[PDB]
Amino acid sequence: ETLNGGITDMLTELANFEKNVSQAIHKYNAYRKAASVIAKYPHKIKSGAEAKKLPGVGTKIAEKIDEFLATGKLRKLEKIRQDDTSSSINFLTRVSGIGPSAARKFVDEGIKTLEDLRKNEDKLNHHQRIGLKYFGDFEKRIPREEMLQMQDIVLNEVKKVDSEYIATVCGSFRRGAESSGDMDVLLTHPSFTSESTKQPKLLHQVVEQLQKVHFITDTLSKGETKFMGVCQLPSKNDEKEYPHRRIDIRLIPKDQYYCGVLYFTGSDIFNKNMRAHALEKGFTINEYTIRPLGVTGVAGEPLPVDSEKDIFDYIQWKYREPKDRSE
DNA sequence: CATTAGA
DNA sequence: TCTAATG
Ligand SMILES: [Mn+2]
Ligand SMILES: [Mn+2]
Ligand SMILES: [Mn+2]
Repeated sequence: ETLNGGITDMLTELANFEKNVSQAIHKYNAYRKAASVIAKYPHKIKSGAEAKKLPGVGTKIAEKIDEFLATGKLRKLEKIRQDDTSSSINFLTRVSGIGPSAARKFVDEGIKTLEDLRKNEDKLNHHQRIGLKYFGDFEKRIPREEMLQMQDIVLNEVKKVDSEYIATVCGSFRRGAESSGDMDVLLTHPSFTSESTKQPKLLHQVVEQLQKVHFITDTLSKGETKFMGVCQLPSKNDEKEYPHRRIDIRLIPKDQYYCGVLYFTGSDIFNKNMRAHALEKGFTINEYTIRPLGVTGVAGEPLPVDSEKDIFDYIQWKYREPKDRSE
């Protein structure tokens, strides 16, 4: 957690690189497992040799560990850090729509900057086009303050369209968080579950609602169960307009809500931990359900859920307010 | 890890 | 169809 830090972070740097600037899936995969095992080890690594005893720790990485140990640095690391092309990739990459693939492609084409990308909006797609447009705003955080204002409106039309809806704005938001990166709306309806072969309109209806009113401003992607977009709070009585916000609404079979809800609400750790427990408690949890375990090794059969409580009751735990679902 | 775009 | 990008 800190005793083996530099080595971990170094490695991950090492790793993230092969994956992005290079196509080295494996090497990359390599650095990762190592970066992982080394992280687990209870002692201070004092030499490669030492590291080397480890699983996945080869001659290659160990060599790397020595240099870092020995001198507060690494050239390869230093060289990349400098590498304009490489740099370039990391950059283009913050463009929502922009992935390593495009990144490289763009690069090779000579498009290395924000401006470049502008100059050739043509060479970009709608997603990337939007991304382009709201680069600054997509990079900006979202004050809960807004989170509150946003939530409000959303719940408002949701309700207006059909009173039978159920929306929950999950994530860190839901978790108390002073700020968030985007808004996650979980969505369901009685008239939609496991078997009840859709009602795409279920989704449809709302986005359309949201739009009609000006909450939704763009479409990143709209599918029959997952919309992905951009929003903004009505820029008040002037002098102060609002930054463009990434928003995501999703349809869910009323029969799987709370799990999903539980789930997306995190924290990643909370979940893992709760989930770990459900194992002892003779259960199974995952993003959609909760199944009782059968000694044969495994088992099925989806226990009925109506609330975040059921799942809790199930595994006989303490109801954790989302506030304190931190871990 | 599943959904969406796109080509 | 596959391939990429988000989450
Ligand atoms: Mn070994
Ligand atoms: Mn990106
Ligand atoms: Mn998200």
